[PDB]
Amino acid sequence: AERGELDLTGAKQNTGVWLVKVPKYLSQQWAKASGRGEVGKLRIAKTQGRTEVSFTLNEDLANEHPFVLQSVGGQTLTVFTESSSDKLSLEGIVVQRAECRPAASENYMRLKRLQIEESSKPVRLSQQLDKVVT
Amino acid sequence: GPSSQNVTEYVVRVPKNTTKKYNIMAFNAADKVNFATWNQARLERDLSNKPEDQPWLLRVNGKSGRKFKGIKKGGVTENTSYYIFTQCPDGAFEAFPVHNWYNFTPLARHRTLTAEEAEEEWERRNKVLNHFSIMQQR
Amino acid sequence: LSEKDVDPVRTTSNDIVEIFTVLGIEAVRKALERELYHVISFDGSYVN
Amino acid sequence: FIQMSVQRIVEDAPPIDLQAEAQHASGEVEEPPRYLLKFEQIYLSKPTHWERDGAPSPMMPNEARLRNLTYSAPLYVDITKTVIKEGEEQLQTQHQKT
Amino acid sequence: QEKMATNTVYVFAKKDSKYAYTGECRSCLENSSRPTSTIWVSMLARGGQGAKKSAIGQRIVATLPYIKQEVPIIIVFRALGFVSDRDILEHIIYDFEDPEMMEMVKPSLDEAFVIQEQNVALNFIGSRGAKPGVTKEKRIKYAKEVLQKEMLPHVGVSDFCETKKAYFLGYMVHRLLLAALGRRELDDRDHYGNKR
Amino acid sequence: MEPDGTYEPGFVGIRFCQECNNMLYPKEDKENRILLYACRNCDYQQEADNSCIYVNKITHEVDELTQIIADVSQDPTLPRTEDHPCQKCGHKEAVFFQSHSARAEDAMRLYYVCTAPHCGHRWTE
Amino acid sequence: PILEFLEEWSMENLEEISPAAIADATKIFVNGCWVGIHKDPEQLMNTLRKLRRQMDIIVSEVSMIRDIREREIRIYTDAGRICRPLLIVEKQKLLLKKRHIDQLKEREYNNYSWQDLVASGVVEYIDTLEEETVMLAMTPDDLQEKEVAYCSTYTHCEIHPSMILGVCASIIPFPDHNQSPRNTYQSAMGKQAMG
Amino acid sequence: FHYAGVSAKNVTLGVPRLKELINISKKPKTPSLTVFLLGQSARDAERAKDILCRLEHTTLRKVTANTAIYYDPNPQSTVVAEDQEWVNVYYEMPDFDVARISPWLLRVELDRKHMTDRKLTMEQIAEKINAGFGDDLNCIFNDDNAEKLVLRIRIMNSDENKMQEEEEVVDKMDDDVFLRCIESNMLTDMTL
Ligand SMILES: [Zn+2]
Ligand SMILES: [Zn+2]
Repeated sequence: AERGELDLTGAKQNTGVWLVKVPKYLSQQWAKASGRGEVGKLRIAKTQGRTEVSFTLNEDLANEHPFVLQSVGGQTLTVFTESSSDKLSLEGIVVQRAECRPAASENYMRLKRLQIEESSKPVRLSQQLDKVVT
Repeated sequence: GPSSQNVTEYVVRVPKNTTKKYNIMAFNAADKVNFATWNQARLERDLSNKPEDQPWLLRVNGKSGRKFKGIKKGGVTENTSYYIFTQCPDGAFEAFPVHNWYNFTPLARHRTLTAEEAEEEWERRNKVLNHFSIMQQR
Repeated sequence: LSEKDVDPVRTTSNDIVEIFTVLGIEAVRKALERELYHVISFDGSYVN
Repeated sequence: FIQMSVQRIVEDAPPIDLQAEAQHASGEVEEPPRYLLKFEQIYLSKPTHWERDGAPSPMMPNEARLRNLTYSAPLYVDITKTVIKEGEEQLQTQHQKT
Repeated sequence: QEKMATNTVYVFAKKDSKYAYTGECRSCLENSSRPTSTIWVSMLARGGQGAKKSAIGQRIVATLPYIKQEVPIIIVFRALGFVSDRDILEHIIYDFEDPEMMEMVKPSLDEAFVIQEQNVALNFIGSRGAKPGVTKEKRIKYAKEVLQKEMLPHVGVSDFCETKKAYFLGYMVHRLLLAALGRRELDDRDHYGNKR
Repeated sequence: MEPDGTYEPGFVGIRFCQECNNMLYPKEDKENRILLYACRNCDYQQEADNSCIYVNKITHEVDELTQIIADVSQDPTLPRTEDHPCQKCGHKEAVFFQSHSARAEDAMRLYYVCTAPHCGHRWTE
Repeated sequence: PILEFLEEWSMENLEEISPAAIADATKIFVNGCWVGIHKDPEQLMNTLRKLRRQMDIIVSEVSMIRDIREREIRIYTDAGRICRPLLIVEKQKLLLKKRHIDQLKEREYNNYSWQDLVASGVVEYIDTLEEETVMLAMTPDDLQEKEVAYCSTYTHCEIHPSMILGVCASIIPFPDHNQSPRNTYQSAMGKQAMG
Repeated sequence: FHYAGVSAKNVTLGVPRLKELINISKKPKTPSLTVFLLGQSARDAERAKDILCRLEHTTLRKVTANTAIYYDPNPQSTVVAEDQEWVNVYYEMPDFDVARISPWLLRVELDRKHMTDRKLTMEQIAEKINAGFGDDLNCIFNDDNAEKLVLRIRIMNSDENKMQEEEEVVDKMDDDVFLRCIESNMLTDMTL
């Protein structure tokens, strides 16, 4: 037992978790939902030889996100945590990777373009300066 | 069975704050990691640069097990985000933000290469004339 | 030149440094005149 | 060049700081004075000429050729000086237009 | 004013010199720090120490900025932190199933063996470049500063894109090696596609 | 035996080390007639399979239906042909071209790529 | 913004992968910089082309090229590339129609202009690197003739061939009945003709 | 350029030749000799072919179809089962020092058309290489009527003196690697 030792319990329990890439507006809505205890629901529907995963947004937070699964045979991921109680722990192994994609296509772009406006717009050169004397 | 028309739905929680910060620990598949052998491990900040600005040093099963170095994700998720999705006993999902992504790679054990005493000099003479014997004379 | 069945009389070169080493200064005088003669005839114009 | 590059260059990466060698041979108690300067918004008038009087006027590109002037315009920038001393005060910042 | 284009790799023949082939890459944020441009990745030719294995036309080296002498590219990779050949070759070969290329890279790995550690590899680059001094550790710091800032600045200037930079070197070796098998045609010196 | 037997004894560069992942080199055991491959920086050694460790100049890895990736067929500037019957699918529309390689070598022989999704199949003439 | 769009679309970052497990993918470059890899270049290339013609990506400042025999896609947004306007032909026909011509004649009192014409996405600016990949047709005539001709794959079309001429070679009449060095000699003398 | 016969990647023409000639250049851009032939060789194509062959500076690298290096200590159990007949063929070829030959094997494959054009024989090559490197380089070869042309090479030593007297004045050079140096030099040097 020591401060430099890592807790392996999670690893030894074979705990599996999912890793998902998501677009900024969704993370921004979750940052606006703060911690109310819901942001929406995740739905998984499997067939005879096909499995389909998706997320659907909360009506309130809005006031279908399909998931694409990615091979994990190329890299091995687990997760560790750095507690405020200074006690490091290995929580589990990453058993799945995925990417959250938008369902809207072109309209979206405008939001993005609006998003572009939000990221890109401090005043550059932009306005001469008429004529000063002092 | 129902398994061929099974529909499942879970709630998603995103707590505003957590006592512990959340990290990724990533390994190459090529590295053939085996967590069953990880009887013990240590996790300490690296010492080459001699805290929150330095790479990580991972020591498993101490000096006998494997030793790895951890480097911080150089890229930044400015247009994306990474989240962990976890199942909870109540029947819902919890999602946690990735505070950092660290890339872990094997250091070597007693491979041993001084490369300082006269190896630079021996290189001037090097005609691939020898290889085993110089490593041994240490 | 030293090889069998190669005519040791007419065998010649467009090179001049080598003609000097093997055949000696008079042969260079002839060969060098010939090589200059040869570039001039090609270009079609005649020089006296 | 005017709309992006010039503004980009002065905004970019030359913030500067300066600090005298106080507490020399002795000192103590508090402050080795330090000063920080940073450049921001940039301004560019219409082309102007200044008569010997000092009176500024609208220049015309033909007038520039017959008298041999130089058809150019004056450039001005927002500069800030930013007094965060080693303790007693962190704010005493001043806006200029230069 | 017409110039030859920036931050793009070209593989061209230079049969008149000791280099069999060269990869030139002029690197610059013509809208960034506006410093300089350099890196050459070169395939050697015409030579033989005697009974080394001989064959000089696989002995790939790299000219770096500020460095006074040519250094083998594998040494630069080992200075970036990678130590295992498979990983350098993974950075290099992608397809993994080209045994021909693997033997082509093989003498460079054979030359690497003396500096298999990062620190000494850095010190090697230091001695090849800096002024002679007993400041080994400082010399390593200087060497580190060159590879981070002065090599391929258009790839990055910070720790945070030091790994990414290693992928780009592998692309410069790959592109060079591709021209040397003849699987890819050479880049013409005077194609406007390569000018600004 | 026969001269028809292909020439691919296994060129083989990598099967590198299993421990430190560096390159293996041949080395002798005069005692058991066995080749071994050893990492130069560690004590690991293992026997080789084939006695072959190097070959040079197949002089004809004609490379006629390899490396030429099938996505080449989407290229609009390559000549589509009415010349029919891909040798796999019952559809024409082969895209064709010379050499495409600097060992051009001197080839004038055409290479044909079927362009419909049912093949991707390639073949020389 | 180009880097942003690709990152949200599908392009995997270089550190997200192990090369020996995904090296087969098409490579992506932005101003000579290797940003990542992609497993479907034809759709993405088609989409980027669709955006640039839709004005979501700055047309005059962005070139986009696919080199299919090396399975990589480089895009350039740098200054100093020479590019020219060309017509976009699709389905083996012009995308520009007579309705636009009557709209252009209308400008004597209409505010409709060349910029509107580019936004119709019937013309694109094509730089020399990209000009290496197009199948450019000399005239609409040839593009019609194609039913008997060898090529039926055109992508762009010349707005007119005499435009390959610079200012001084343009003052001179019937230049093609001139033996070619005569055209160079006039262009010089043209600067010396006083007026 | 003036197209003529087969040649004409020949003799620099004009002012560049005037500069080349008048400077007394040590390194002309295109040096040549016009060689004339005598006897039957002045009127027969095949005779001319024979003299040309003697003149043509061919090196073994130009001639070789292929090379391979094999690990085979004892021939009488060859790793290449098809080679097994030469072992039947070559058991009496210095039968004592099969106990001395190195277990590293070099194999060369030759093209029959290219070997024909030089009108060269396998015995002349074996004798040329043997004479150049010395008795140390132990060479044997195949039947000229085989459909595959092969040269089989091992390396021998001086027997008596090599018993690890001090540490073997070679500094333990790898023998495969030395065999590559033989292959490097054997091809690049041998002026058959
Ligand atoms: Zn090893
Ligand atoms: Zn087909």
